[PDB]
Amino acid sequence: SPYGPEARAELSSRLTTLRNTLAPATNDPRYLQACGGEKLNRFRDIQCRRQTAVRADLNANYIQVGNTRTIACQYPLQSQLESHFRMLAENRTPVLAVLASSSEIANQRFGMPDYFRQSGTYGSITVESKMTQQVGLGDGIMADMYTLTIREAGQKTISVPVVHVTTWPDFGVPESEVTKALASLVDQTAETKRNMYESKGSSAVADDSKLRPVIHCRAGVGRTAQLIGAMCMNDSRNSQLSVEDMVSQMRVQRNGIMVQKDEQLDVLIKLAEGQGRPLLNS
Ligand code: VO4
Repeated sequence: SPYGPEARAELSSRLTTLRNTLAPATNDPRYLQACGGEKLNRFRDIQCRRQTAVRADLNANYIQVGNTRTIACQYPLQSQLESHFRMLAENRTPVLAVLASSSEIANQRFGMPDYFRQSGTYGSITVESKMTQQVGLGDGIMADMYTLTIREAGQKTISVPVVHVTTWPDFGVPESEVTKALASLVDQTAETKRNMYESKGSSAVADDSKLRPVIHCRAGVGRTAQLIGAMCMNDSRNSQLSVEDMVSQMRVQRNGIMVQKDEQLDVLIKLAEGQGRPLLNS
């Protein structure tokens, strides 16, 4: 009943209305607009809510789901890499979770620069990538981890832990289990790094706009929203937050596409069912 087909149909009805109406119109004042013709959105229809935008030249949003604070973004365009690295450093990013598969990144047709597995120079910023551990998430899925060290003359040097999920599981219980293991790994990695900053007395600890996990896949709305939803269910502070709440919050704070596919919503429903967490608001 509470997780039966009637409730799931009602959830989908509410979310569909929200999506359709959050759809961007041309020059929509709700969404960040490209500057003077320079491409901003990787996908024309997948835009960036202006009032929560992190930087004026990235497709990237501050998201707070219940009490859980993150950044969700698209895979940066080649032209955006310097700005993307500056975002990562200024945020004191405690974990960067890349959910785009290795095969996608490799496909040059997709224009996804291999920016966290190779060292490089991007304008004024230099980046060193060192591969660290490899963590199995179940069902043959592997998380390759890295430390990204971001240097820029005059700026504090910042190292960012990276969790890269190299392939994605098949729908069903395997994907719900991998998602749970991924959220645990991303949360754990962020807590370890945030603790380091706290032990140093970093002022970043007092700034709720900083120390946010950064999550992206290709467009930052599918696997990215699924992971964010899974992470907010791991947060002890989010008791009674409904699936309707968390998806509505991701959509108002990034775009109407957050949780793009029925199968991604079904993962969230299954995780919520496992907790006795409500699907709908009463
Ligand atoms: O690269 V994603 O917004 O399709 O899961």
